[PDB]
Amino acid sequence: VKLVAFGDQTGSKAEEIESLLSCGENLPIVSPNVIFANPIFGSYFNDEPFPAPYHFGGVYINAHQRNAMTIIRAEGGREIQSL
Amino acid sequence: VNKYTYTSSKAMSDISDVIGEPLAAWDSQVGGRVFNVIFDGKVYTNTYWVERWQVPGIGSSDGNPHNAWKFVRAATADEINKIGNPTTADVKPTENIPSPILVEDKYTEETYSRPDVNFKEDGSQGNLSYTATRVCAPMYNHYVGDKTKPKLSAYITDWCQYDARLDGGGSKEEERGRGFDLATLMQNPATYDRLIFSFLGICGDIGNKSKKVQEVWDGWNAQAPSLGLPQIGKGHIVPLDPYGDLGTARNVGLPPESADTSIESGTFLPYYQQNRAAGLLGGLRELQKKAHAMGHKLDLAFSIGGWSLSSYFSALAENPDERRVFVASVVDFFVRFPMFSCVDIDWEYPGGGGDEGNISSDKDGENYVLLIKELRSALDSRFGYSNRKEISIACSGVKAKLKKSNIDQLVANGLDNIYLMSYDFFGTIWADYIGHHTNLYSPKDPGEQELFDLSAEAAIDYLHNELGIPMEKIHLGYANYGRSAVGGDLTTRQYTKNGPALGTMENGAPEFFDIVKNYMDAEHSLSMGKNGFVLMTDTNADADFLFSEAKGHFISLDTPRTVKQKGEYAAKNKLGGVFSWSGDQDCGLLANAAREGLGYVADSNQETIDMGPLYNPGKEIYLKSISEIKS
Amino acid sequence: LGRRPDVQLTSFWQPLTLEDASYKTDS
Repeated sequence: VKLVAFGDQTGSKAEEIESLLSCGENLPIVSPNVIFANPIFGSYFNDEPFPAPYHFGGVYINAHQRNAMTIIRAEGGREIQSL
Repeated sequence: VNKYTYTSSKAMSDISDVIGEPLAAWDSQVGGRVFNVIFDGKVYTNTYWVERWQVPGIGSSDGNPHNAWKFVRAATADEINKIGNPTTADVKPTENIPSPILVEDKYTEETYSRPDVNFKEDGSQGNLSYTATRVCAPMYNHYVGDKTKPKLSAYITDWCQYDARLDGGGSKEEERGRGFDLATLMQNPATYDRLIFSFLGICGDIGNKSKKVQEVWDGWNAQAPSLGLPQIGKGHIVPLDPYGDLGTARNVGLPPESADTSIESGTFLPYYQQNRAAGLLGGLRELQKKAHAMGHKLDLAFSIGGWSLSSYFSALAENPDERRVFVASVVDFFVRFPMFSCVDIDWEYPGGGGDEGNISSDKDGENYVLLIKELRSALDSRFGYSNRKEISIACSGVKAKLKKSNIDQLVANGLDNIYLMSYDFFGTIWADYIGHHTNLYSPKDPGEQELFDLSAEAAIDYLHNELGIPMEKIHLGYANYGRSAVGGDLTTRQYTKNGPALGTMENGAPEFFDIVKNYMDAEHSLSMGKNGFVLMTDTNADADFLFSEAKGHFISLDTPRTVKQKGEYAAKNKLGGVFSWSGDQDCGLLANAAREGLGYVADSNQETIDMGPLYNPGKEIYLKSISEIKS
Repeated sequence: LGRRPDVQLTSFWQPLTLEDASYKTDS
């Protein structure tokens, strides 16, 4: 779960994963000229960003499931979302 | 903002689009979650926030202060078995106390013990209490920006100043006086949108207090040459007590540092400016500083004239140049204290009324209109529009004299706002019968609503319909003290004239906070009459009151529920604005309620204290109108 | 070990007046 421990076993730079997670400011985008049906989006309670990553870009890395793994606040250093 | 969630479940096979909710009997439901609770075999949903006294039974097309606790009767007898169907109940005050309410005062207990005061909860041994406001708790929740709603304001006065119980005292009413530190509101500012310090005055005023006018005029005229400044005649405005206003530290939220309280009328004058302003007024500026540190700037204001200082209004009438000098002193004050959002005037009698010292003629109203226009003109002549000020006056609701006020021309001459005194309709010491001194709403049989049953709505309708005035230009509020009357009979409204009546400091004018101390409670999450004092409410006028049999003593008063009623009405109207007179002596619960009445919404899940349970009605009764009784 | 922190991020630099009524002494 520790990002650095992970990267070390990975033999690879954490930034690569952060980008895999798209957790940077490079947030997903979508054209104005399309409206997706069932638009349970934009409600004062639709707090999720749209498009969602577990809905776009890297979905396979998750079970097409809301709780997509991401960076999380540092504790003992910066941290990974979940197992 | 506040936020809450709930959830419901079903079998994997069944998906309702509606929020399914467990079927159950009604019993003291509350909150925001869905309820379809059942009662008397009927099934009931309050499609609005739920409160422990609200009852679905009545609720079938009622059950909330505004609309139906709607229902269906889908329940079968075996549902009425599987669930034991309710058919009656009564919510009680709980045993615990969910929140502290106030703290005792050593010195107020000593006061009650004083052999002259001899105060007792029942008032038997002592009709007055002189209770220190310090007894009070902060009592202010917190709320969203809510920019669209009408503005909120409060009145403020010099009686904030002193209670020599802080100084030992012990022998005289002012030694047992009242006063509070604005630190209270400062703790959580922006509690209102505007404020109005009490009516000050001018040189030449005529009433009893005029010796103060003399004194301050003397100090001024003595100082002026030494300052190298022109002397002043009558009509020049007075600060009344700069020592209080500035020569202060206690009660004014600022350290005693630099509090040169020694300075006074004969000496303050250099300091008579916001930059130099110590004490109260300076603190107010600092309050606005904190406020803006957040944002949403208060309309800082005050006015001049009023109940006890209006006397010179007629005298100054038709003295155009002195009126000029007066408004010159006005604009001079503006220059001295450009902090102010605005200030206004408190003329009270176009036709004579109130205290007789307010000498008056008929022409008074016309002359008043004229000078008012001239004031507007002067105002415009001084101010830059980017910083313009816009003026208001109160109104008396005197069905005729309000007409005599010629609001039409005032509007045509840029007087922007009106504040209706909505209180003390019951001239309890002299009035023929007991009544609600502050009823907005018309009771049945309006046949006698001329010096009685004075539903403000009538004047309201005059201005809107019979005068076309936009609600914007008119404002309404409430006050934080009731009336008290001896020997009243609830059936006849007849009562003991002249007989002394309850007040802490002012007989016949019971003081809200001390009523909370003595007669009413809420510690048990309810509107709770206490110590044997009757909590009560009339259906005729949506009236709310209190009683005590041992002295046939009555109290007419606003309540959390009742100010709710008011604010809700005003909101439904979309009035120009809302305020409270005598804001100096409410903990702030009535203000939180006022936010609710304005529909002004809280900004967090947390609270300073609850407010819902404060809206259960009192002992229901129907009181006949004065006309009804006499007929 | 070359222990590293994150970026000197912008957060949001806020254009707002300067006073202790704006700046804070905390005290």
